[PDB]
Amino acid sequence: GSSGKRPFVCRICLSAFTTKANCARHLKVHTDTLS
Ligand SMILES: [Zn+2]
Repeated sequence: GSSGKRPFVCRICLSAFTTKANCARHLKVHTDTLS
């Protein structure tokens, strides 16, 4: 596979995302602005 699976929980918080790509864009919140 590659992605598209549930154990993609955020490294900083604990938000789980379907794809790594979602987690990547999410990451910015933990310094830029929380959203
Ligand atoms: Zn997070």
